[PDB]
Amino acid sequence: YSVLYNLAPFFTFKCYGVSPTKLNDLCFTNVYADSFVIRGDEVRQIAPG
Amino acid sequence: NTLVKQLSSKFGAISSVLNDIFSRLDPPEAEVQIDRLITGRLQSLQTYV
Repeated sequence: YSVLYNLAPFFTFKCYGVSPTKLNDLCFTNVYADSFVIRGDEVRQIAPG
Repeated sequence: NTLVKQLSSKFGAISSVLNDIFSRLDPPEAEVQIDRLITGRLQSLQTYV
């Protein structure tokens, strides 16, 4: 996760249940990625509940 | 036996293991989680006494 600041940072980057601040030393069973495109106003809609 | 078994209660925290909490999250939430855990365990100890 260290090599991610090659793309314009300033990116809404919110982690639920974990802190991304230099905490990449956690082993996960299987990691899933879902990517798509939304509008700026509906960014806040992407959150649990 | 009840005192021993009370150690496996989350008490509203993410997990019942202090090391996982410290190695998974950033301090500002870690203090409140471990504070909840410590308060629960202290209450159990006082009841046993």
